[PDB]
Amino acid sequence: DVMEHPLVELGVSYAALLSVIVVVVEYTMQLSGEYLVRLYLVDLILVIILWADYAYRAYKSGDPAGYVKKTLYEIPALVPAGLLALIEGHLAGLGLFRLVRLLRFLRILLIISRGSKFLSAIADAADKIRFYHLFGAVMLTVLYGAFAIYIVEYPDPNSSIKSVFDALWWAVVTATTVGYGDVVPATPIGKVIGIAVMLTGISALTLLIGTVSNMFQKILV
Amino acid sequence: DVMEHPLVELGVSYAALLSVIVVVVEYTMQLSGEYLVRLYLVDLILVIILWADYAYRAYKSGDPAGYVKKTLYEIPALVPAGLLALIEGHLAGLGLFRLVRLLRFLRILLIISRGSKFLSAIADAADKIRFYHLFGAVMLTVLYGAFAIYIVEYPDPNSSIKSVFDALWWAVVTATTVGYGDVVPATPIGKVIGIAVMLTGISALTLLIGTVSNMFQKILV
Amino acid sequence: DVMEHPLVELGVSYAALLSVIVVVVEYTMQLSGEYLVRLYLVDLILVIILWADYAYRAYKSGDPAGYVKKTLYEIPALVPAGLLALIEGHLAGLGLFRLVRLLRFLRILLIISRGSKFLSAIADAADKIRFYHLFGAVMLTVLYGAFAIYIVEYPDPNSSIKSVFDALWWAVVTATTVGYGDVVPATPIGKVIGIAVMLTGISALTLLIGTVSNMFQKILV
Amino acid sequence: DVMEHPLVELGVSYAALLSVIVVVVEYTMQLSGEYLVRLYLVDLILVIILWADYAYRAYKSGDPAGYVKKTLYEIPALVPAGLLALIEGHLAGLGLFRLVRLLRFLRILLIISRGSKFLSAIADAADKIRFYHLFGAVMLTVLYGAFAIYIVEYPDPNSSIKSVFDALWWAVVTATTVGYGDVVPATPIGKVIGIAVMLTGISALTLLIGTVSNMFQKILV
Repeated sequence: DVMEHPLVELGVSYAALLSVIVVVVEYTMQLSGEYLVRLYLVDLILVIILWADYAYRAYKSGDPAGYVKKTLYEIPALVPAGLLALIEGHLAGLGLFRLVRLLRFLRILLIISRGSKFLSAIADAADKIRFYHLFGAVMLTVLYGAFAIYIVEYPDPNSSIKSVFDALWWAVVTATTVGYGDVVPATPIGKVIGIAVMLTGISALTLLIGTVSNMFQKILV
Repeated sequence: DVMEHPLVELGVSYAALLSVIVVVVEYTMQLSGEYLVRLYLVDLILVIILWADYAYRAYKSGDPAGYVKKTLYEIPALVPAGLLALIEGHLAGLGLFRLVRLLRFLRILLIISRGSKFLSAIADAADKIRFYHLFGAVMLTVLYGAFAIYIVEYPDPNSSIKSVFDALWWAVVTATTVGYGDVVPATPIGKVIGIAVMLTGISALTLLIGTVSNMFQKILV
Repeated sequence: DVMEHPLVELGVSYAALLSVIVVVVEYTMQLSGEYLVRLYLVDLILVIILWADYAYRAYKSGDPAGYVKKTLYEIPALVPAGLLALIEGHLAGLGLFRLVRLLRFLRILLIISRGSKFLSAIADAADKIRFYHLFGAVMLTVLYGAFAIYIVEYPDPNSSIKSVFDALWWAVVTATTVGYGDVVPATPIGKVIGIAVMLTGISALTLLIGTVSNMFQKILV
Repeated sequence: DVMEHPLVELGVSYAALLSVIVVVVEYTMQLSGEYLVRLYLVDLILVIILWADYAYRAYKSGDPAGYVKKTLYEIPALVPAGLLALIEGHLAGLGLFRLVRLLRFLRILLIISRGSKFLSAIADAADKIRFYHLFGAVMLTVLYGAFAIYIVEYPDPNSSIKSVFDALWWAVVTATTVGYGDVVPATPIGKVIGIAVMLTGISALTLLIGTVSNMFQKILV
């Protein structure tokens, strides 16, 4: 009786995407420390989910020593930026330029690690059983991308989307292929996730068409 | 020869949704009394429909005493706010703070009552016979949501949609998935009903696709 | 070897719709006489098509005296406003108020006549043979509505669409369900024809879906 | 082992469309010489592809003397404007008005030549084997039109789209039938290619619907 429901690997893919989101977060412009470390808070939240999923990777014991070793390949993902940047500030208090460059290379390594973890999660999700389950899965991906746009922009200045729930607004707008126009990312990676959510609303529409053909052949009954 | 046509339970669902609309209406910002009591007028109009539907619930006689008793559960819905707020003003003339709080709790109870009545109407509509009847039913829901947006915004200030028929305009815009952009709720619950009308235009599109497959298999003939 | 191609009754429906357009034209605000009589020119153009179609109604001879009599019911349609308003100005030079009111009633009668002629043309088009012919017919209706929006707005002031080809632009925008937003009628009957073109682009989309199912069952081959 | 993959004739159609694009480029307003000759650079790039494709037309030898002769009909396409306009400037240094008119007629001839080459490439693409290959082909046409809008506007002033990747942005917007509204050609031939990309996103949607029916009949399995 553990986390193995379809919704489980759903949340798995979700957390992987969110780790990619944190990756995006790490490199950024010069930002306000308050919302910066707020993002850090959300990132530590996600590292908790990292703990959970990588725990489920093993059987909660160390006897899978081989996967433990492969976990070492992907434990850089589990490494938290909240701690990394703080130790960075400590070193700055010490005065270690080359060590700061070393930590930057470490940041890039963690980046690539979380990206590969994303690859893994997306593959396993692609190997899910029920394509009827897509009914939920799509909406799930949708609200996810909503949260993700929120992440990237809610602290981002001059976005005009600084309020929260409006994330859901513009999101469903997109998923519904509206384009009300008063709200849009207007930032490069914002528009990247825009590509994401656009193909997403596409897929949603497609699922709707599939449900249409379903209801057709069934109103035949 | 009574009200039992499919259009009847249609108007039933319609009135239930509109009661939810009035519920929304009750709590609001500080508003102009004129349009406020205009909303009250429309609400009394709807209470007339409440009278009609709850009359049809019984056989116009009191022998269904059990449903009469269950009507007592849902007669708070039939209670009019036009009268409630006026008796509230009377009590204010009297100076009864705690009694005003009591009437506020009464308002919340009426809220929940009308919500449950909505639940009932939506279930019974979900148990309707002809899914071909959806052809009309969708357009009906559409023009309804049009009227509802009108309700929430036509008196609402700075909406830029203060004119009437423009309700129909933005509505069909949505149902047609246009998003002309010059017109949008820009209010929280306005955007909520926006979610509503958006999934609604979605459903409309879906019905259109179903008609497409129909016309396809029939041009095969 | 006369005008009996499907494209013929196509242009028939087209001219009927355009007569309705002229009807719209007649009543209007106080307008610039130049573009006013330019509309009059286009209207006389259409009355030529009225001559053509009502000629085709008979066999170019008067032996169909009964349809000649029924043509008298619908010859008010053939009556030109270019001549009517000019005789109106003549009477104004004479000073005949009540006769001007009489001519206004005459205008209303011509209105209703052209409306019924529209009814006839639309019925006969509804009785067309090939629903494959819809492939063209839809695009035809589309470019028509384009021209019609042009009619109503190109002279209409402050529309921001005073340029010509932009009619085609906003039209295809609609038919493609774009809503670029920089261009919109912003006038009551403009938005009416907007409803028209919106359901039109809907129908276009539907035809596209039908072609989709066609190409599907044929790529099966 | 030569260029004969489906992607090959894909790039063929692509280069033909781009030659049409250069044709558009040639006649234009008075423009900044820097971006002007930048367009010239891209055009010489395309003339290299002209060399490649017309080489593949023969077997890299002159024994197909007949097609060599027909290549003479279409070698004006291979003629570069980068060289033509430069020789034009040389003649201007000489003072040869009538010869400049002659070169203008030559420009028109090259125009028509590249147009016919486009006709040829589009026909041969229409005779492609796999309509499953459309899955890629559509996206390919899409990103092409993206690049093309970029060509026509990125140097074009006051477009508000002077930045590069935003080409991809507005493109996918269109292909996804969004219309975010902050970005649009607002130029005549810009809107022409807009028609192009609009019917293109239409076709994309249609392909998506086909994939929908596919996934439907396969989830039946």
